[PDB]
Amino acid sequence: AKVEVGDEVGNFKFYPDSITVSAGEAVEFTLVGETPHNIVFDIPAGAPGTVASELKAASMDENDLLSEDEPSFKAKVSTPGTYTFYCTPHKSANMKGTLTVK
Ligand SMILES: [Cu+]
Repeated sequence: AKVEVGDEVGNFKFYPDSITVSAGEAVEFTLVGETPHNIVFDIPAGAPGTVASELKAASMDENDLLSEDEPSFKAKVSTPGTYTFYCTPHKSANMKGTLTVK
């Protein structure tokens, strides 16, 4: 799957903000526009350790941004379920999305 992170106009949005993948299918998040963004998965209170580890590995560090230099990031989630992700700098600006893994 592919997700666009941001746009050329400066909106704090993922495009699309909902995607469905098959287990093992990578999601490639690629920056669009000049505004830096990142992507980090929410880890539910509740999630088993294996799922928490998957989600951490599928997340950028909060000290990391996509740029024209490093334009993309690839996330792989094996556990079927629905997951929410967000952008660290624009988290409060409601820059978020969902991933369903079949
Ligand atoms: Cu952002």
